[PDB]
Amino acid sequence: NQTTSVAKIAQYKRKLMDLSHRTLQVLIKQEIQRKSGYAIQADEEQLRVQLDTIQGELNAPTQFKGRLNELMSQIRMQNHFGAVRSEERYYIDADLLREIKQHLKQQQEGLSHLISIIKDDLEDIKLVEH
Amino acid sequence: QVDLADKLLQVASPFLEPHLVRMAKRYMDLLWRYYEKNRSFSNAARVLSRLADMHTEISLQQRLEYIARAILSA
Amino acid sequence: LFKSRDPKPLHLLDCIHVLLIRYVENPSQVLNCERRRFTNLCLDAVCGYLVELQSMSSSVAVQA
Amino acid sequence: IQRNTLNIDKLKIETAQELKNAEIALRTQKTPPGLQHEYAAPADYFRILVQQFEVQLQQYRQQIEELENHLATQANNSHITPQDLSMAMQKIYQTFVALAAQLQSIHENVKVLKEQYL
Amino acid sequence: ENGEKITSLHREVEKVKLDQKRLDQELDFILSQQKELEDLLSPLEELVKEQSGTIYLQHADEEREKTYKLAENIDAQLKRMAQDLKDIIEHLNTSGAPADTSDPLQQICKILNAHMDSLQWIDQNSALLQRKVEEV
Amino acid sequence: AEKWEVAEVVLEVFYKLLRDYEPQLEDFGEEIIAYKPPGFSLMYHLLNEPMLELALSLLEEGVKKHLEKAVQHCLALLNLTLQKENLFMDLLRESQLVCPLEQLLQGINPKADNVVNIARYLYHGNPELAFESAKILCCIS
Repeated sequence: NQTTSVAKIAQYKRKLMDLSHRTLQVLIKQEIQRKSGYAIQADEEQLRVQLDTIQGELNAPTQFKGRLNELMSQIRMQNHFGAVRSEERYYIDADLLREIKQHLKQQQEGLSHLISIIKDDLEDIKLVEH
Repeated sequence: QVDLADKLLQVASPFLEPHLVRMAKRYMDLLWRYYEKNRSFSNAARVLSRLADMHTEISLQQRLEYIARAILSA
Repeated sequence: LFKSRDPKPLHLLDCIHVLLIRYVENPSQVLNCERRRFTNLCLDAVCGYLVELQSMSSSVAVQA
Repeated sequence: IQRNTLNIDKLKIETAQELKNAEIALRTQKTPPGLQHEYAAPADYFRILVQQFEVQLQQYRQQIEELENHLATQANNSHITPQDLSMAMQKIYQTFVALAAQLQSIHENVKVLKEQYL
Repeated sequence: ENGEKITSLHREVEKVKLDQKRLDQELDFILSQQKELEDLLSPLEELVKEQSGTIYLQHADEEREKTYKLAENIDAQLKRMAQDLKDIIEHLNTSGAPADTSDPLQQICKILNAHMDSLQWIDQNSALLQRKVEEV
Repeated sequence: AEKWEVAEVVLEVFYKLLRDYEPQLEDFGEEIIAYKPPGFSLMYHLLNEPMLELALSLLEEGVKKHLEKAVQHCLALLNLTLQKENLFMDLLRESQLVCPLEQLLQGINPKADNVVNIARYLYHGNPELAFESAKILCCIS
């Protein structure tokens, strides 16, 4: 039940995000149609200052170009090269992989106990909200 | 003229897009500007392709760099 | 090429012999003893293998 | 299953904010309809998503900048190892140990305050 | 000696099934919140095409709307980008050892990194808390 | 049987209409042309929650072979919307000008089952369904 039920959780989540987009889009159109009115400004510009900033930040320049595809230009060349060097080497060592299965299991439980203890720590802490 | 052109990328103005488009055919700088300008991959690629195909002398190394860039936008 | 030719093809036999040897060492899958004897002929080690188990070699193997 | 519990607590929490920004939205405009007004929300929540996003952008450049340090590495990248696995795990069994320090570290610290309160 | 284990096996198994059930029917219901909250974002498609029709029988023009249309695309755009960044990271991960992806090796390197990441948190969420204590 | 009979044609028209504009020109008498295309009205209604929801359930409940086609259209339709949702919001909508986008995303991104179902589709050998299902999650993310 659990393993193929992940489906519902993922599906639900995506549906959530699409509904969020529509929510936002409906929220937004209720602020253009009732709202002009041509009143609208005040607070609006501040929204608008934030939005301006973020937007061409992004743009422009800089980012896009350079970075995204020095990375994609790049990635691929490393792909080509890695393949061969590969070739071989020569098997390997896979094999001996079974455990180190096993010992990681035991580190996993130790970490899960520490995380839940930190979380409780700060509980025993907001209460330090004293 | 000022070679302020890089600043041009920044300008948001709705007027700007048509400006670049009309001017698009030292125009190459305009185009280097244009593909860069297009955040969108598709539009950017279409330009570099034309850039490569273009009749002004541009080295093949660049022609290919355009394609390498354009292809990446795939 | 081997079987098709009515002829000597000593060369083909040798090369195929080298090929099989090259191949077995490269994948671990093929590896071992029934082989050393093999000095290319229609004494295909693989051929015998195919008859019993099946033709299914595996995915394509390529040189690294 | 365990893991599956946090997943629902996330879907819980979320359908709840979205039910609702969806509710700041219907019935607000429902009024309108009759004649009232609900809205400078948005301005709230819109600027709230901005603030929301503002950081997400930083996260993007943080990750981007990691990628190339990583690729960068990958380039150096190119050569055998059983000993290292061991060398790793003897280190993890140290790292967990100082971390535990700290957590008891904190935990006891909290405890102290909690004691002081009463 | 074995029988006892068997016991706390039975135990803790039907409390796992108390688990799943529950989480099961949970997912229905989070799921139903999604069928309702949807029919009725519209029937909110009345109330909003009415405003429209009404607003049209007005003087004219619409405005200061574009900004929002920009905001949503702007908010939307990066979402686009996160995907691309995801589409990269996976490729980078993919570039990594051949002849056997299915081995244990990568298994141990994945799991282990999972541990390392979790440990990181534990670190300064802890350091947080440890940090935080100073005000007190 | 009758149900699918009607549903299929509408989906086909739906898809065509989306295609009935060339979005790439902008991405890569104009005002009037933009007003005229059916794509505008199509998007407008699609945003309506009875419309998106109906399309979505088709995906939820999958599998005659005829029914399978309806499913393919459902997926392709959503993919197209996601791809150019932005274009509609910022490019197209203002030109003509009615209301905003948000309801659609919560229904898609938050409905989980849809996400899960699509994931399940990738495995399926119809390539159209699988290939597209894969794309959607990408756009949603």
